[PDB]
Amino acid sequence: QPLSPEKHEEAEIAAGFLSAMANPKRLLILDSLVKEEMAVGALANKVGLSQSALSQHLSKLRAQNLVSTRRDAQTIYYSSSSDSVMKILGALSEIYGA
Amino acid sequence: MQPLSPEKHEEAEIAAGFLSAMANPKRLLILDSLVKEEMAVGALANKVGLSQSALSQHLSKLRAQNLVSTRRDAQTIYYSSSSDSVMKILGALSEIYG
Repeated sequence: QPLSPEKHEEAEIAAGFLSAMANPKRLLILDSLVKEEMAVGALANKVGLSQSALSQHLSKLRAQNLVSTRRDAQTIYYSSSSDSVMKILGALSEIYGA
Repeated sequence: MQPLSPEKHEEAEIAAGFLSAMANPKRLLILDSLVKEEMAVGALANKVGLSQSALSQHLSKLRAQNLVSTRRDAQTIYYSSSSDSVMKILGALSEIYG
């Protein structure tokens, strides 16, 4: 007996989310954004990558609804209050140590 | 301030490698099924709705991250997963998505 189409569709959603997290740079970004607010520059900095790129990851992270934004003048501050991201980071924390 | 240490980058690389092994819908269905049930390659391919080519591919990627165990009885290889990591991530996903 094959798996229902529902579990097939759920596997697609879950894998979409995990795909958003299954990148080292994105992992570092989400770590940083979970523990503090950052303007895009400082963030590109802490994770040690360039901003064409940092925009790269922020876009894929926004696609999975994993980050929040706030705007002061024309400066955007990113953060993450995602329960999903926090649960996965918790899991990884337990797997690899905190 | 201080960009992230090289060690946190290497930890992110490992963690992301693991998540990458899991960040595929087919691999999620496979690991869900294999936790913690022995299945032969044929039955697994039928359960996950795959041909032996894709299943071979997926299983190879799962073995690369040490996520599955095998046992051989004569002419049959039986697959399972007793991975603590896989179980923690599946637990998280269960709680995230119901």
